[PDB]
This record gives sequence, structure tokens and C-alpha cells, in this order.
Amino acid sequence: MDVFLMIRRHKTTIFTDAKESSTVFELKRIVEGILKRPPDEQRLYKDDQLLDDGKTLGECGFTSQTARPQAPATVGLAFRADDTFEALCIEPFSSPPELPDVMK
Amino acid sequence: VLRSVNSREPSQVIFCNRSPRVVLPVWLNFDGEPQPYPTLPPGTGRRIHSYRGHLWLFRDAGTHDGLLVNQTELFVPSLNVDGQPIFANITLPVYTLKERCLQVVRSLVKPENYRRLDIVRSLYEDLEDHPNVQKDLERLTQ
Amino acid sequence: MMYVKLISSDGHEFIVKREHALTSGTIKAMLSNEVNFREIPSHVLSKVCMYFTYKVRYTNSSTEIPEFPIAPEIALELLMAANFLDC
Ligand SMILES: CC(=O)C1(C(=O)N[C@H](C(=O)N2C[C@H](O)C[C@H]2C(=O)NCc2ccc(-c3scnc3C)cc2)C(C)(C)C)CC1
Repeated sequence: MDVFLMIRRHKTTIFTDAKESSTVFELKRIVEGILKRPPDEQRLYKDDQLLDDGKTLGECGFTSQTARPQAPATVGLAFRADDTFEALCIEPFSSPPELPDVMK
Repeated sequence: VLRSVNSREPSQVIFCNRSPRVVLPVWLNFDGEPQPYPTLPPGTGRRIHSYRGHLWLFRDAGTHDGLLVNQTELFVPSLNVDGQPIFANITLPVYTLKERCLQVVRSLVKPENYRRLDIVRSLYEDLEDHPNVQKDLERLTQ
Repeated sequence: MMYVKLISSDGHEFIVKREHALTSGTIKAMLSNEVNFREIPSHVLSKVCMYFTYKVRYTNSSTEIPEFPIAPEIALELLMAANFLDC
């Protein structure tokens, strides 16, 4: 079963999919191929929770009926520079304007 | 050109509304005039009596947006084999992003105000040119 | 897999498969590996990327199709973007 995702760090967002049975570590190999940083320099998150390399995305709550194509789930990303990791940080999207009078 | 054949050979059909819309079934009579039939709520079904060679199509009963039936535009009842009815599966199409945006805007703005919206005239025309059964029959002929 | 970068007016960088982006003929012409959109904010361009995923998944499928969802707040802006991108 496919799960659909946005992987997010700072002002970067990646759209991709994976198997419900695939691992956190395997998802990092995907990010490696796109952003050129190996798994050991990556941390992935569900909200504030750190994900274990050997766990499946299913175990970690990404399921085919919550992580949908038209409304994908978010996975957090943090990079290590030198000795220590950065803190997780995800820039929010822009805010829409007021609804025009005619749409109220 | 587009009209039912007066074949006189019965054909039982199940209309299955596998969409989230309220569905309006439309029978094309023998002169080609579109004739509307009772509506189906979303997720509901009806066993109905029709005839071989009769043309049907399906619409959102409120906005007239077009729906598909067994993955296509038109439905024609076939011969029933073994006393088993024909299944007519009614579904959402994959609307373009443009056409879906137009559906939502239409459902939020009264037609009198489409012209007060801050968009190119080209889109004002697109909004007022709302789906219509007659137009689609003129197209489907060509 | 080949990816491309679509960058919004406010600087957000969205990375999607090349195949999914070629849904827009406009994007295809702007490439023929990054593209800058000076008029499309991120709250709109993220929704565009989600439609790509939705279209490629449900085109030519017999599994029942769900409604592609659009909030009232972002509709006018999304219409304008769909018009320009021809999607
Ligand atoms: C002996 C006939 O009746 C003949 C015929 O073609 N008749 C037509 C006919 O019976 N039709 C036209 C279509 O084939 C369908 C069929 C009909 O009107 N069936 C009754 C019916 C009533 C309600 C429904 C619906 S649609 C959604 N809900 C319901 C209950 C569907 C079918 C009519 C000219 C009377 C309209 C000449 C064969």
C-alpha cells in the first residue's frame, strides 16, 4: 500500500510516496538521493517524535488511508553540520488573504 | 443524431452512485430531447427498467457538472445474460484543477457578482459558461 | 528518479518528480531543473503539487475517485494559477 508524503525542512518540501512496510532508514536513502546527504546526517520526525531507523512507516502511523495523494502526511527533517544536529524547524506556508465580500 | 432507438426489448439496470454528488440521470428520447429522471443521493442505488439501444448520461443535479458512467460519457443498456442486470457505475471524473476551481467559486459567488471578482475577463466568461446538457450534446455530435 | 524544483513567490522550494510536473504544459516550456514563480505564493503552489500527485494516481483507475478538496480561502488564487499553468 502506497503512502503519500511531504518531507519538510526549513523552506524545503519534497513530495514522494513509499510502501507502508518500508523503513525510516529506507526513506532516508530517498532523501539522500534528492538532497545529497547520507542517512547518518539526517533525523526524521512525526510531529515532535524522533523516528527509529528500523521501524516501518506503518508502525509510525503513516497509513494508506491517512497519507493520501490529495492530502499527504508530513515527515520532519533535520540535518547535522559537524558534531551536532540542528533543531527541527519547518517554515510555515504563506497565509491567504481575507475572503472578498462577494464570497461571504 | 444522438437519440434512443425505439427497440422495445427490455433491459434491467442498476444505477450505482459511487460519487459524493446528488446524481441526476438523463434519458435521451426518440427526438433527442434530454429527459430528466428522479435523482439519486450519494452512495445509493436503484434497480430500474430501461431498453436496449436507449441512451443515458449522468449529472450533478444541483450544478449540472458532468459525471462518468462505467468510465465514459454515455451508457447504453445491453442484452441481459442469465437474468442478471447490467451495472452502471456512476463516478467522479478527474476534473482539471481549473474546472474544479471554477466549481468551488461558482458555489460561493452568486452569478450577479462574478463580474465584481478581480480576475481577467477571460475567467468571468469561463464562470458564466457553466455546464449545460444541451451544449454537451452539440459537442458530442462533432 | 528525476526530480525538479518549483519555487514560490515567497521562497518555499517544492521538489516533485519530473513526470508529475510535466502535467503542466507551461512548466514543460519553462524547462525546455528549477523554475521560479513570482506570482504564486506557497499556500497556492503546495496545493498545485498535491493535484499533480492526485491526477497521476487516479487517472486511468477503476478504484472510486475522491473529491479533490479546495478551501474557500485559496480558491480565487488557485483558479488564477491553474489558468496560467493550463492544468
Ligand atoms: C413499452 C414502453 O414503455 C417502450 C418505451 O421505450 N418506453 C419508455 C420507457 O419506459 N422508458 C425510457 C427509458 O428506457 C426508461 C424507461 C422508463 O421510463 N422506465 C421507468 C423508470 C422510472 C424511474 C426510474 C428511475 S431513475 C432514478 N430513479 C428511478 C426510480 C427509472 C426508470 C417511455 C417512452 C415510456 C419513457 C416502447 C418500449
